[PDB]
Amino acid sequence: MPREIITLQLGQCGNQIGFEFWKQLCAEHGISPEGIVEEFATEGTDRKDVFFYQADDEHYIPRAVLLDLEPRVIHSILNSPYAKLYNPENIYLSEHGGGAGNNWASGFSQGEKIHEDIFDIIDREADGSDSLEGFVLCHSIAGGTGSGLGSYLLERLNDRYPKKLVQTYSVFPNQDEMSDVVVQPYNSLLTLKRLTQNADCVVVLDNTALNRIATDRLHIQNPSFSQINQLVSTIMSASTTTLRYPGYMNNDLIGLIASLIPTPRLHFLMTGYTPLTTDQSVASVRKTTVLDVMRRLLQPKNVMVSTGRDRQTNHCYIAILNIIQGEVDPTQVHKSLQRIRERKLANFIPWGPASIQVALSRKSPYLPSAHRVSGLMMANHTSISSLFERTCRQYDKLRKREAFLEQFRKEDMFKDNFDEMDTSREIVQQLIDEYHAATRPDYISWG
Amino acid sequence: MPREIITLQLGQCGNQIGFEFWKQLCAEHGISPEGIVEEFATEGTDRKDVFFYQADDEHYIPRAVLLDLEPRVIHSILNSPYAKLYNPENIYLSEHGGGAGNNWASGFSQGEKIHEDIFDIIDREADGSDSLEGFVLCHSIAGGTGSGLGSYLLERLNDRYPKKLVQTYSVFPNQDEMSDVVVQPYNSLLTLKRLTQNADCVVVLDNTALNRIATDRLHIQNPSFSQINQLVSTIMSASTTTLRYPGYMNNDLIGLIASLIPTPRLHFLMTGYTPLTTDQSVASVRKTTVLDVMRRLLQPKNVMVSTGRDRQTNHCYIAILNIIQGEVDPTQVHKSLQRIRERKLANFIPWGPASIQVALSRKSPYLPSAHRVSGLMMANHTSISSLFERTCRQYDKLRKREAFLEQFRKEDMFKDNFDEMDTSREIVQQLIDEYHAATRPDYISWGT
Amino acid sequence: LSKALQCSLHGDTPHASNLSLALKYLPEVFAPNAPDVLSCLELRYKVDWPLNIVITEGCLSKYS
Amino acid sequence: NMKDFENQITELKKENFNLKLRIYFLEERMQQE
Amino acid sequence: NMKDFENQITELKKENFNLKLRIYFLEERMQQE
Repeated sequence: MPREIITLQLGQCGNQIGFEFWKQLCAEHGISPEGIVEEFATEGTDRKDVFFYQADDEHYIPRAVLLDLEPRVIHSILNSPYAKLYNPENIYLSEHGGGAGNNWASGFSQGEKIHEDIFDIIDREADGSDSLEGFVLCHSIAGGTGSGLGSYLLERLNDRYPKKLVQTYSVFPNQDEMSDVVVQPYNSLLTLKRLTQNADCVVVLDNTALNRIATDRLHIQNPSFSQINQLVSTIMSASTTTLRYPGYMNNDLIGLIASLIPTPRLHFLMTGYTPLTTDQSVASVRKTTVLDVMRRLLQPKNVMVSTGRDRQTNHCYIAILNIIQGEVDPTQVHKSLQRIRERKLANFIPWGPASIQVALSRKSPYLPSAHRVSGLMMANHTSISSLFERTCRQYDKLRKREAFLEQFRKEDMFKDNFDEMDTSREIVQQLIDEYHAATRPDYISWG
Repeated sequence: MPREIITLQLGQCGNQIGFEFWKQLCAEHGISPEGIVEEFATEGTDRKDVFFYQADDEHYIPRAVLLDLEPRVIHSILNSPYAKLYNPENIYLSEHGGGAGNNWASGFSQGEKIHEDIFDIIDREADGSDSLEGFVLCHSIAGGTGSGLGSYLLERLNDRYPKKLVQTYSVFPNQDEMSDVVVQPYNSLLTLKRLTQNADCVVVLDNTALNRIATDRLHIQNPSFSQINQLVSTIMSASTTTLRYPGYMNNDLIGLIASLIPTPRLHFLMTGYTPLTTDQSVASVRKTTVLDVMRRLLQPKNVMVSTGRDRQTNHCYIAILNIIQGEVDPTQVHKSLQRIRERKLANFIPWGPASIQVALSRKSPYLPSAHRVSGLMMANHTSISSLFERTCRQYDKLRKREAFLEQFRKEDMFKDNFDEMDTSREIVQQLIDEYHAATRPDYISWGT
Repeated sequence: LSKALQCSLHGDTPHASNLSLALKYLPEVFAPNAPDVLSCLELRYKVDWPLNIVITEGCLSKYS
Repeated sequence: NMKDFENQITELKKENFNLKLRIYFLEERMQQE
Repeated sequence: NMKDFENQITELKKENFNLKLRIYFLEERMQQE
């Protein structure tokens, strides 16, 4: 059975990501914006129960618990195509509508006020899950609502499922884009703190990489938080298709991530997708070969992590696994491995056996795929530390500069100082250093 | 012969609930509001004699007795579409019209004053019934008249058909909401007392649970009092379905409750229905799955009994029977059982044999079903004790405060003391404790 | 088998109904850390005439 | 295999029961004549 | 498993055979009387 994931949507960015994810999932499964399967959606081969619950035999409701400290995101969800997809009893919106003021602490306190409702929503979504593994919270770490509410949701998932794994997709603030959330580094630090203490694995999603990909590959000059969240949701959908469309391989999230998470502390994951295409370029189904796919994967425009140019550390991939979905020729896979080796397209750890695992997944039959073959890569790469190290450096710079702390000072957790943010930044720095160490043979003795 | 059910209608709220119950039963049996068999009721598989009695060779009269201490409700019944359903000799109206003053004891004293009429009604319905199983009393526990008069009617039903089984659908008052009827907790205690002593199985209908079902399942934002009464009537219908819809098994009320009631004291039952829809919400035919049905029936938000979420006590069903009609996939049934077990949506009694009995019957052509596939569950569930224990605690809190006792002191039953309220609270507490025991293996020794 | 089919989207399909779990042999004890521990399980596919001329018992045995 | 063995066992049990019923009625008839 | 189903089938087939032989002899006796 699939490993079901409960989705927690926090703040503006998290709610936008959830809305776009639900739209994409509905389109792939032929589910109407109300959660009902379209008459053309006759391929009952998709696993809705991993991410969605059935409200009726026809109506699919996401196994999602929506927790936010700002009413704007809840209103945007209710104005989204997925407004009727989710169970309204599983949506928690802060009554004060005042948001978190871009303060992680305010968002966390609002989540704490809605803790009971949020955990009831999460439990309701789990009961709609045939084999709920745990909860996955999708939020941004840069805002006030999405950061604080995301940490609160993670805490409540940890409280309710303390023996179950809790993975988070935590969007770290863009370091190349000027964040409108001046307190974004403090919020990001608090979210990284919660991922360190209450999550078992944190996949670092650098909003800088999302903006860079939108600019260079999607030709989006200014990716909005909603647009960045929708890009993240599209990437998550493509990577999760093998969980939602069961096949011979990658039928569960844990099977996909097992190769990616070598140690409990080295749990910072990077993501990759190939072939990378802009949303506008869907028209031309390029007969991309596995060699061409692998060549495109090496392009930074397709990497979901914005690693800084570290000049001192030769950050490297310890291992890379590409899960490819669609029409794939094994001879093309062989040529891809050959071309990667000749071009040295992937560096592996030198201290143990590592390879490119290949998972084959079916495409949604109801959603026309513009690509004959698509693929998600999960890889352990020391450059993923650069995203976490960059988030930590920004957090430390904001706390040391008391930047935007007056908005945080309204909440008791951040009223006097941002020391929790600085300690979180230090923990994330240690995580980055461990991720860089994981490229080295001495990772065996880490901890 | 069918197992006939005598309906006891007590007070304004109880009489409204009884009238709506008789209307629903008539619609299911294809009986017109005038007592004429409808032309659409061609499926002669329904037991009309379960809910209606023959008054003469041609007229089928609902076995309903309208009892009130205030003339308004009795006059409204005689002015209702069910005026020809009830035997006019089975309608008792207090000449004083003053009601019970929201006092349970006053309602009980009025029932004692109207005892003769009520027992005459029960005897007339029994003599018109070839194989009368017993009487079902429909009333509200929150008012003054409907609770006390309902208990009086239950006592008289036991007295008149003492060798016949008497199952009741007793709507208990909400104990977590502040009732404007300050004596409601005493009334709730009296109703639970009468259900414990004179009923063999009591399905507790919490108006809070009715409102919750209307909100979450029927999408009714503000359930009206009429909607609460219709939910109570639906609960009574679901609890009496095995008496009203004959099949291979459970063809009589005593047979139906026999499987549900392990001990005479452990007679506090909770009910659940799925899909629950308000009469107004017929528009959206929800494709309810067996998994969705079982989950909503086991869900307190859709269950016609408002049990609190106790996290510490594993409240359980003593027995549950789901009669499912329509297209059912065996793989969907299997997935439903799997999901229920994984989510532990239903706890069953550990101390005795219990199962879901299934009888296959055709549907009534006269009753429109809002669901392509529907199912009723009748269950004895220990979570009903949480309603009964709360009602008992509220009763004790009111009696210790003498709250609203001045209205009861006008009636002879409460003129000198309020001992009847305290005895009702004690009986409801013992019923709650026995119902909780029925979730445990030690239920064999419950009440020892 | 019933739990796996109920959890499978394709487990209730008529094609899944042609699967049967049979035992090649009954081990006394499950050997710890043996990769071949579950080799006693066989999935058999039934071929009717004339398909059993083409889908031979040898073919079904190799599939098993 | 297993489903085919189940079907063979079920059919053989049905045939044996039907033959036993036929024998029973034959014996009752021979006992009546 | 498979051998146990085969054994049950074999016992049921023996019973069916004996029933058919007894029926055959019964019919021949009823045809001779």
